[PDB]
Amino acid sequence: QQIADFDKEKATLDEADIDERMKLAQAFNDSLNNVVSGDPWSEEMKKKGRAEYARMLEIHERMGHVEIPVIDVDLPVYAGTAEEVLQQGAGHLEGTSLPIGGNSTHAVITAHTGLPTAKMFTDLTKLKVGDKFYVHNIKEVMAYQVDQVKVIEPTNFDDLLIVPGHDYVTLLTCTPYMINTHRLLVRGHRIPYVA
Repeated sequence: QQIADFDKEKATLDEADIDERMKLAQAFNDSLNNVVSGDPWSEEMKKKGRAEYARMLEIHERMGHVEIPVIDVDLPVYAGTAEEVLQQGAGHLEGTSLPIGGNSTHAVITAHTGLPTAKMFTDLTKLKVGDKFYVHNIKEVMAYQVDQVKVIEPTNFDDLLIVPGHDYVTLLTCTPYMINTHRLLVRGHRIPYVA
């Protein structure tokens, strides 16, 4: 329904509408203030208001979905990382690039581990270097290949920032499983894709 709704509606968008929206998204990325908003699981971040910064990419509030076939994940992605968003799917980390790719871009997509009700990113620990994931947006599907998995403390954002000369997406969750004192970062680099 959620992902289904996005793909169906995506298919109905006029190409000129997509062109306008992508212009706005590109401009946002090109001028990005690349400073990580905060640790999504902190009280200050959980209680954040609605996020409006990605409206150009949104169909019914969803800016796309993240598909990880090897662990049977396909989650809608919403703007920001407020508690309500992470209850519903994945959240885009404000301060990171919008998920439209390009050289010198780094988008971070966040979701829970260990929610009793929905698996979300629980199986991120199963991912291996070389595994693929796919980021769907209003324009296209982008392929990424995992090249680095690491564990960090929650307020260390160094590995979440743009690396000049690379096109990265990092999938972010809490770790270890059922301990949650740290964060797991699964980073992929962009690879060619033809649907």
